[PDB]
Amino acid sequence: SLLNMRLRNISLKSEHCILSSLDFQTSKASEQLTKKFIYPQEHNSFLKLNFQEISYKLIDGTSQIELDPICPLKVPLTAFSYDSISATFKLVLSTQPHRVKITLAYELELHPNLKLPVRTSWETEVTLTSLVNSKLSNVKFKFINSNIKVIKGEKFTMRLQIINSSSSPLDLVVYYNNTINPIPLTLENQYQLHNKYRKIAEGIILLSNDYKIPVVPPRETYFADLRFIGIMSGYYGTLSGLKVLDLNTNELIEVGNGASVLIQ
Amino acid sequence: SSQVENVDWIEYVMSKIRAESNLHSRDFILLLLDFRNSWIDGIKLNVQFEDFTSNEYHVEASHTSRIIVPIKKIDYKKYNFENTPIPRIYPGRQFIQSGLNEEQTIEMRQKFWCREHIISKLKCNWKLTTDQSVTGSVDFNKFIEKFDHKMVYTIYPGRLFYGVQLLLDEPKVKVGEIINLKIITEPTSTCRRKQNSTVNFLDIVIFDSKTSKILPRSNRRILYNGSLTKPISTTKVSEINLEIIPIEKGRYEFSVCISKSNNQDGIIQFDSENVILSVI
Amino acid sequence: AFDLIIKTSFTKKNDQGTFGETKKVRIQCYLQLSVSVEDIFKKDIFFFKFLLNSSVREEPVILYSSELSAPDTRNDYNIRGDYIATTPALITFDGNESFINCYEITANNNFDSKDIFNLKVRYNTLKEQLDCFITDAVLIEGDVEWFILFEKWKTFWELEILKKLKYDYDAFKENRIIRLLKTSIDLNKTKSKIRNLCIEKAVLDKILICLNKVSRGIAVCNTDMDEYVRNLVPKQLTVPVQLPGFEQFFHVQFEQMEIATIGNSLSYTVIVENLSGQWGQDVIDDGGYIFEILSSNEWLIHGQKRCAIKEKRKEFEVHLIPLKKGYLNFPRVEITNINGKSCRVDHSNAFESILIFAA
Repeated sequence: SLLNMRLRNISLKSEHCILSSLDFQTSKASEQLTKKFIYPQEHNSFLKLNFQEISYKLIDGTSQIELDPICPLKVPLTAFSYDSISATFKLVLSTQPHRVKITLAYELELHPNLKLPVRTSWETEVTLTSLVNSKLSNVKFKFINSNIKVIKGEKFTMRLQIINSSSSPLDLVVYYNNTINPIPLTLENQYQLHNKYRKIAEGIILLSNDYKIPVVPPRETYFADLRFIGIMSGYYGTLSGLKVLDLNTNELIEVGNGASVLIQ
Repeated sequence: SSQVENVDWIEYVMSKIRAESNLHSRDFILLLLDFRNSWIDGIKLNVQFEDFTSNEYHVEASHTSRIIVPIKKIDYKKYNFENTPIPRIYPGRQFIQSGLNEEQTIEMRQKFWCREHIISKLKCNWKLTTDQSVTGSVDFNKFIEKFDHKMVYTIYPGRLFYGVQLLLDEPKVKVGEIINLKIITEPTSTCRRKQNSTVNFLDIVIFDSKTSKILPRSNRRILYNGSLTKPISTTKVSEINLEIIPIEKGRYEFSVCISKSNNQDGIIQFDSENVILSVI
Repeated sequence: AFDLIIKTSFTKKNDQGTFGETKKVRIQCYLQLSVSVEDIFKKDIFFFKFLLNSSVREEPVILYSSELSAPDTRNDYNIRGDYIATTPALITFDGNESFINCYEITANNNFDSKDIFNLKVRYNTLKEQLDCFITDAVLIEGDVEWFILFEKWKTFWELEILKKLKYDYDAFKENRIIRLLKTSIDLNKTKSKIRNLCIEKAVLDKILICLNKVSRGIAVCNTDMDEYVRNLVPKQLTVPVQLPGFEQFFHVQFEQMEIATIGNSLSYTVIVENLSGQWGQDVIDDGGYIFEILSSNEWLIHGQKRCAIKEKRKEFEVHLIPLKKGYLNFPRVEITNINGKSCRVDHSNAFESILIFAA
């Protein structure tokens, strides 16, 4: 063949949708053939493929439905040797892999009279953190507005929604520590780690420290509404420091992993 | 920024630096008090430090409320907490040596005077929400526990070994345009006695600001003549110079670290002085 | 290091005796300093970057100057970036002490990849620089009446006692103490070695005091040992270095057509163009110069991921889809020939991150 192609699908669980990306290139068989037969006399020839249809169709049984691409791709496109073209498609995801078909209708342009056409197609199967859980217990934590961007110094609010269904109520307390953690390594890594810790420690601060969450009766929820203020511009992806400890067995669950504050 | 001035402490500190624009915002610290009301009725707080006053804060029953009150850092150049005995308000008594050696009695003295500094200048007032004629006040002597090792550093820079200082010629240069930076390092009273040595090294490590990862020691973005790691003395004010040449558009941080020796571990102080520059 | 026997057979004019000695000296032919070049291109400005270093684990050295002399073939470029050391600059074998030396070259007409550049770095060995300090500041300091008597034993002192003093370079680096290693020299044996040769009692006494002082660790750190290098000839290492034999030179710029959440593409227009005109070799718009965008585990490409270059200025829209959370670098790009050739590419946006902010 002369369209060595593959499908490199990758899953986005955060977006809850898999991106199937096909990519096809003119192959070394074509690289040999262009010198062997097409223009043996001319020093360095080139192929002249023309794709007239690129189709991605999800199929099952008698069903066959096309799927549009992410970005505009001009259907009647050209292609020379040593070329590789990629396209992407999105589709929503648990125990039943999908079935897809890629169809490529094209035609060579050996001279503008002879146009050898092709309709090559093949089918296959689509084969291949934000909500935190508590250890030694059942409770679950999620910030309602996980990703928030604001300006420097403007106080902003979160909603730490809680699920509790274990056996009995709890009196967990949430707090932010603005203390530089102790480093455990070359200096080029030690000071990297310290810069991370210092920014975590004195970047964002909590206006409701030692906020005793009053009661969470069993099989019920709670909205631990928190309030913040930032003082150092940057991106606090999966911000640490904000940790919540339970006054039943002295847990230290890192509930702060569900937040992605961005203060400019 | 200028947009966030609705809040009182941010407005006050911005106004102070604007009115006295020679000092820099790193010469300030927050205090972050947290008033918890035990009285059944709601109370209104106004807190005050030397010149400014906070806006009214309505704290209700059994609910804590944090107060971000700013304080100017106290300089060790004109207070001399090192040799200043703790006062005995009942003079005349049999004296018993406390068995506290120099290295820790100096620490306890420093902590005590550091605490005593903010007591005399910080105050606040009441207004009960029900009846407005039940005003009062709060002493902080019998609330504020003794300071700790962490809190000494931030409010007392003299505890740190070196009072470094950085400056660029212009914080705006073109690609390939040369620019030199100077580091002014002066030791402190802590450095003058805490260690028996003569030389300490410092490194001029660089950060990308946006990406916030340290650039490699031998990078593709900043060019310089001579090693970043340099010696300095422990007894005289030292000036170091570097001849930075940026190559890539962006912004860089130029932090500093100071170490005993090139022995992997053993870094004296992880300094916070940094000056950001932009190349475009 | 090799041994070497010299012998003289010299006569004299005034005297008739055919004098001449036969000495057997060691020579350390191993070169102390080492230099590794690294090269940098950027549009129309070149950049040299030398990583000076030492080539012996237990012999730190000191740099004085490394001014890159330009070639003498023609009225060539305006170099800049010569380093003159105000004070000698230490340098070890390895560690976090990379003594970079950077140079900026900007052309006038064009580049020829056949010229040469001579570094001409002047250095000296820490052992020599710190042996001079002992043999001039501890023995014969501030005395001429002493030196006129001691000088008859000069060359013996600098060849049969001083040469074997192995040093604590680690101690000098850390605490700045001039101290010997414990298993350096048998004190009793070297103390005995001086008796056999005749010697003035005062000279024996003062040399004993000096050896005791050196073994006890005189530790002047920074108040001195910058004046005694004046009477030590340095050593030059004029080394040639040459620009690379690249055939072609492209540069590629990713214009951002028209922050950016996951799953929504960002349009871009790539502009590849061959700036080989200003590097001697004429442009060749017919070679096998495939240009490809290396998609990674944290980026995804849509459009033309690879294309053959056959024109001076190629461009084509390409769409970029993020996968990772935030603060990602651009995808790398490569241009490797198919037949046998090599070239170089200046990615203008090589180091420029983009913030991806989900939802």
